[PDB]
Amino acid sequence: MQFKVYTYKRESRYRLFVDVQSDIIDTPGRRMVIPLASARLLSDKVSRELYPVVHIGDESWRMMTTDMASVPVSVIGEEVADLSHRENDIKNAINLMFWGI
Amino acid sequence: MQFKVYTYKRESRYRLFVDVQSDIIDTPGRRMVIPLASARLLSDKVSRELYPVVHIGDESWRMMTTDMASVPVSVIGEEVADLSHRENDIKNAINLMFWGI
Ligand SMILES: [Cl-]
Ligand SMILES: [Cl-]
Repeated sequence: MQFKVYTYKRESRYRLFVDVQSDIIDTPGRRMVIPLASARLLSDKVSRELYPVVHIGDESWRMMTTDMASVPVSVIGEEVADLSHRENDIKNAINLMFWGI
Repeated sequence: MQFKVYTYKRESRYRLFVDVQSDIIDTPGRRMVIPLASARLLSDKVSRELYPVVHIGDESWRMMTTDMASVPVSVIGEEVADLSHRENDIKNAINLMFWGI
């Protein structure tokens, strides 16, 4: 579901991802998602407009916008959070990646 | 480069992809792309709004919008076409996938 955050059932580069696909767009067995990376070890000079910082499980995470990809429903694990309150920033980041200024 | 079509240097599910990332968005060593599938064998009931049909090399191809993913510059092969003339349809398909109606 759009803006919901899930874990991967299979080993991957990242441990969490946010579903960003519209709920009215039907793609049987798959969903478009954006992985979340731990913000701790990462650099602060990285654009927050393109890579928003979110807070889940008492920690900060970076939305890896440019790592967007589709995942089969078979790898979608537990739902751990809901990022619908950051819709504005998520929307801005995605549009920026494709259409720029 | 945005809207340019390239071949994959490495074996993949598809043989062509269109770069859809903004030219002003810098992501060292990577680009966001959408694969193109041969339209011949495929079904005609599939939405053209979400999966535009393009013409390259005297054949028809379907833009696999929901198969969007980033690819490292190391796998980008020969540039074979330019789809900038279909910018409107490509833009509409991408926006539809994320924001729906
Ligand atoms: Cl947050
Ligand atoms: Cl065309």
